[PDB]
Amino acid sequence: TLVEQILAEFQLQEEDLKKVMRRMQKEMDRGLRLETHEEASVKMLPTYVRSTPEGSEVGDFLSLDLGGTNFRVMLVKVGEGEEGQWSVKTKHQMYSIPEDAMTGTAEMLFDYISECISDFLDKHQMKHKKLPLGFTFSFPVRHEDIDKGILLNWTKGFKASGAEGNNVVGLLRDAIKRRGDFEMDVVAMVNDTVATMISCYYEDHQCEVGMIVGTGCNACYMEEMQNVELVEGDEGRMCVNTEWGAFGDSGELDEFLLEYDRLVDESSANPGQQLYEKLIGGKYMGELVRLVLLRLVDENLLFHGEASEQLRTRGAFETRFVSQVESDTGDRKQIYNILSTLGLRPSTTDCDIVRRACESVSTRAAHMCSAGLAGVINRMRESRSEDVMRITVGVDGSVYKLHPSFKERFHASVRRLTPSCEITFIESEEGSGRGAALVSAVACKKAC
Ligand SMILES: Cc1csc(Nc2ncccc2OCc2ccccc2)n1
Ligand SMILES: OC[C@H]1O[C@H](O)[C@H](O)[C@@H](O)[C@@H]1O
Repeated sequence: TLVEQILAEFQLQEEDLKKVMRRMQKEMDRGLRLETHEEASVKMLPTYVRSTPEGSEVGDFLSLDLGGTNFRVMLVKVGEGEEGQWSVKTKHQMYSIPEDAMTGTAEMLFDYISECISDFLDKHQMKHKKLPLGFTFSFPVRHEDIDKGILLNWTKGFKASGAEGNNVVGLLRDAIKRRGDFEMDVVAMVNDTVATMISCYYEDHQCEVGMIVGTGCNACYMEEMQNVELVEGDEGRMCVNTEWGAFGDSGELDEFLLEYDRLVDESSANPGQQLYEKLIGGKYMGELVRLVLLRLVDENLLFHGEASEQLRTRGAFETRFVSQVESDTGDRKQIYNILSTLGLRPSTTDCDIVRRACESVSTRAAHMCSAGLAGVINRMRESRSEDVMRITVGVDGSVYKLHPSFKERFHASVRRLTPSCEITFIESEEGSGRGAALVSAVACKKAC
């Protein structure tokens, strides 16, 4: 119980989740009104992807995806069926992000990006062509239009100087020119939440919410145009990027933050920001575990009180270990190897404690996240003359997909919070690429 006392600190009662759900809703409304949208912590950014688009433009599209740990380029083909349009990656390539590209300037960053875009073009002989280009850019962006928007501020640990405040699309072009090598008509720029949602629409027309639970955590949904005061118009709906990871940046989660959350924040690339996200995102889950474990050793309750050289370095405990650890079948071999690589020699109980620590952190994350999704869905519910509102959520992200239990804990908790709601979850198969192309294919029947 001495360990169960420390770990019990991560528990959240149904009432605590509802409070969180109700609070996220209050912030979503604030970010949407002209009078508070400026100091609102949940930005609720208009994305410009609209309810009923004019018509697609079949053909091959080039799609970029920047925001993960691996910048990606891919060719996707858009066609047309009864449903709507279809899409499919046909060629793809991943490129590791250098240290010199992350510390320098956005200039150098997009230059490196420019290269990868060309290297991809060589290998697949197509540099001579100029196709529409969809840009899935995973950061908060204030759009002026589907193909224009400024970077409000990096998240998840990106530093590139002189990037904030400027046009992302522009900078992308300002680099394609410093090449001449090729030409690309950068038609659309979208958030990964949105791309994921869009990619599932053609499969399920009821899909009006996109959610990402990976290195970061965020969501997007279809809002009634008249509620999007920041954008002229009251007819139809517009997708809105909630950027809910910034939830709590105004002190809305202070009564729930633990000493570990404070430490993780104090040592992050963006102290004081993306707090809600730092409770769920895989960029932090492992680190949350490392801090929990370390406390356990300093209270002489784990590893005899001796922490490895690696167990004491930041980021040493990767989020993928949390997953693996929670997959151990009971024979502890998985848990033992993980810790062994970390320079520890755990006992049977040491392994069961580490196991319990992970379940506590990932379970908190699954529940906290469930509060946000419920917040989004209940808000949408408050605009629908139906008994049972059926809605589909397009989802993507390592944590949500690869963590052995997150998915179930999360679903159960979301359903408890959403009465009269029939939620359906679909996982996106290549949601970014296919998502950008599908959007670009609609903005293209306007710019081409
Ligand atoms: C301005 C703009 C660019 S792309 C788009 N709309 C759509 N693009 C792709 C697929 C579907 C689109 O709208 C239909 C829709 C989307 C989400 C939820 C319901 C319907 N609008
Ligand atoms: O990639 C998942 C999410 O990570 C962070 O929250 C980014 O700010 C957000 O834009 C993105 O959608």
